[PDB]
Amino acid sequence: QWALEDFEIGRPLGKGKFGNVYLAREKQSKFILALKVLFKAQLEKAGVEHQLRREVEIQSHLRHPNILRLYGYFHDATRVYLILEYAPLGTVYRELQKLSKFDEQRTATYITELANALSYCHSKRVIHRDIKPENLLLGSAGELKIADFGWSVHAPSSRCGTLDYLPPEMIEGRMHDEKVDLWSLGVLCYEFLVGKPPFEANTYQETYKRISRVEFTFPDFVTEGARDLISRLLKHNPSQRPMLREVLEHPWITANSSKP
Ligand SMILES: Nc1ncnc2c1ncn2[C@@H]1O[C@H](COP(=O)(O)OP(=O)(O)OP(=O)(O)O)[C@@H](O)[C@H]1O
Ligand SMILES: O=C(O)c1cc(-c2cccc(F)c2)nc2ccccc12
Ligand SMILES: [Mg+2]
Ligand SMILES: [Mg+2]
Repeated sequence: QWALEDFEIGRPLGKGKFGNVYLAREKQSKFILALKVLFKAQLEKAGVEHQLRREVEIQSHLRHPNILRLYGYFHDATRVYLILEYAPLGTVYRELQKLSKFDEQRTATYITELANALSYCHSKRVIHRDIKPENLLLGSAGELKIADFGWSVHAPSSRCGTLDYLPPEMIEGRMHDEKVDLWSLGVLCYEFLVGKPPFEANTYQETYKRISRVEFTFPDFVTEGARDLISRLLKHNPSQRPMLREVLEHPWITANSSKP
């Protein structure tokens, strides 16, 4: 259905572990899109060909204003091509670098959109397991959009990078469910307000200890409504974390998030 012939390749949009993302335009419709390239050599050597097919199937069946659309895909003699929706405002990661911290309005709005998207994700019983600011893009009106889906799967499961966003049941090799995403939401909220995630360390081996113990402290400026929600999401026992409906209705979310 799709071949590389059908697009014109603009500038690079970012580097992934297995290749680049380029700006691109469909020649006959003039549609603007992002076109992720992955190299088959490196995909074979790493052994993720089947894992990538799992990402591609889960993502093409999702449609939500805060999930990044996958339109299609194709491959050739040496590479695989994912045709993704183009997010014109870049990543949340670069927004943090430029501003250092976020105010409570931006944070509570981002947490809302994140929780909405993860609610829909769970209704199709999909778990993302890897929401990093690296993987949260921003639409042309500033809306938050989840991307990647590289390490995502169906609940439950038990299948690299930094430990920082992984919950304790995952880093301990144990079995994990849909509350993996609730711990992740707690980590982002912290990082959005503070400028660094709550378990950062300069070594992998200490981030392990600090996640496992849940050893973290708030600085002065974090108001008590935000300490309340974060502490309720960063709980070693998965069952003691709330569900997304409680998050969407937390007094701190409602007072600071923007309206529908
Ligand atoms: N649709 C897009 N629009 C703009 N920038 C993007 C888009 N998709 C990705 N990027 C940028 O390119 C980078 C790499 O993309 P991505 O995270 O999807 O690759 P990856 O992490 O290597 O995926 P994989 O799990 O398959 O190895 C991102 O960190 C982001 O900065
Ligand atoms: O055997 C293949 O031709 C092949 C196909 C694909 C591929 C094609 C469509 C979708 C998708 F997710 C992956 N990925 C690969 C990765 C490494 C080595 C070979 C391949
Ligand atoms: Mg094959
Ligand atoms: Mg990524």
